[PDB]
Amino acid sequence: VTRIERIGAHSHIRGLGLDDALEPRQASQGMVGQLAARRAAGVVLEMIREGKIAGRAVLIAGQPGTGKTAIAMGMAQALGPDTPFTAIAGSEIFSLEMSKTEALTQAFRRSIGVRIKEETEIIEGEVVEIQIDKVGKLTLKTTEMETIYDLGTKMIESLTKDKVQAGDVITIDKATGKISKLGRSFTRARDYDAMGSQTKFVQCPDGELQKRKEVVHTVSLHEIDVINSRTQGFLALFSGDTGEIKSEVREQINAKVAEWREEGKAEIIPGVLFIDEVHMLDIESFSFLNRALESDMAPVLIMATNRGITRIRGTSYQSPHGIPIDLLDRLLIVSTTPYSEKDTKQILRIRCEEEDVEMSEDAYTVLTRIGLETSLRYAIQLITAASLVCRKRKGTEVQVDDIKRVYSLFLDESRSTQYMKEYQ
Amino acid sequence: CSRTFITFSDDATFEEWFPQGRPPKVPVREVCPVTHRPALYRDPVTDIPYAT
Ligand SMILES: Nc1ncnc2c1ncn2[C@@H]1O[C@H](COP(=O)(O)OP(=O)(O)O)[C@@H](O)[C@H]1O
Repeated sequence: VTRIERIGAHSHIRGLGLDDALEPRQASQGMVGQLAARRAAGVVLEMIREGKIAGRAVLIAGQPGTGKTAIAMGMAQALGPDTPFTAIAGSEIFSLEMSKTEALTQAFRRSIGVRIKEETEIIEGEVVEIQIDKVGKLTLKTTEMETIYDLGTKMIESLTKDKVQAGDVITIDKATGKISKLGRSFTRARDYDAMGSQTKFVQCPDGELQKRKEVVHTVSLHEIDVINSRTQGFLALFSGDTGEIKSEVREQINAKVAEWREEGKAEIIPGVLFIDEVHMLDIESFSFLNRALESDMAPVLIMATNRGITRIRGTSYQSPHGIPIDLLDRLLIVSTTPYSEKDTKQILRIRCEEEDVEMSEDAYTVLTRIGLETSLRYAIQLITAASLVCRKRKGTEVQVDDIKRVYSLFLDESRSTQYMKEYQ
Repeated sequence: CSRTFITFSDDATFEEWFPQGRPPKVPVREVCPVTHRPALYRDPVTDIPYAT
């Protein structure tokens, strides 16, 4: 059975392949090579997991095909879902409902987690009878025991306007927010022909009628948008409200989160913001990142770029990696070297393992020699293409003559550009 | 000075609405007849208060 997530480009990278001493292995859990780069990535991963210091920023630089994105996925799989890992491309901040700066702020805050723990007294049971005269009584049941409660006017008004009825499995808290839980299985056969879309029939509780709810849940600090409007959780399902006021973001939510942390009702777990293709940012966004990194509770930035000395967007100026010098001063730069005849063959072997393709050692030799001439990223695509061309030939293993069947159908950037002698 | 009066020049009953009485809520913590804990519930079928 095929599921939502299937074999993508970085699917084989199940982690960052490092020893307990952070020493990288020759070939380990998905990743191959890049010893220097993977050791550096492991170190910044460790400072992510410690969490003590704020606004650290790392730039993964190097040529196309070294493993910058691969290393980022290694870091992201090595890190558990507990710590928020936010991945965007630099192109995603170029919004219409927001400015560059506000979108970048929202990403920063999406990279900070807050583990709520909430602890509430609850009354739960099947309603046996309701009476109303205004005042009345309510008979609640759990499979263990039954009780009466006397109702005041607010409780009565939230029985009637809720249209609670005999048989409803009801649930009530201190400072009541009464929610209907289920429908009794005795007042049944209602679906002899129909049920309401919200109605359920699962059975009444057991044990004591009064219990305690523990609820634990990681929101991101971007839960600021949960208080930017009248009804506001909606905007977490449609991106909605755009520039929510800084006067509520930076003091009210941070202050109340600190109060929760001190009482013990919450804890910030700072995570990662990975901006891929970061060269796409404008000097406005870069100069914003300048101050954003200095802030008290920024995540760690990871950036990836493949640019040389190039023009900074929004300027006529040229700089390393296409990002300003005043921001490179704020980064630690991890360089990535290309692969040789030894590591190209091995990552092709890994990709065959992931895509479940079997190749002749001749075919591996040919595919490596082809990848070392045109592009690494192309030899990975020929794997699947040859698997398919060999599947129709009534074969079971990709063969040297099949790599050539693919090699002439799907032509590289090199040969593709070389055949533009026609100039239509 | 500028002092204020309200006179119920009508039937004194309209003042009698307000004074006298002022009782407490007489009941106090009831003890269950089995474990002798202070009660949390009252059984609809007996009206006996109980805890466990
Ligand atoms: N260290 C590695 N281990 C395993 N596979 C790799 C490694 N580096 C690159 N690859 C493969 O080669 C492809 C190119 O690397 P990628 O990181 O996407 O390029 P870039 O460095 O430009 O981001 C990846 O999509 C992945 O399939």
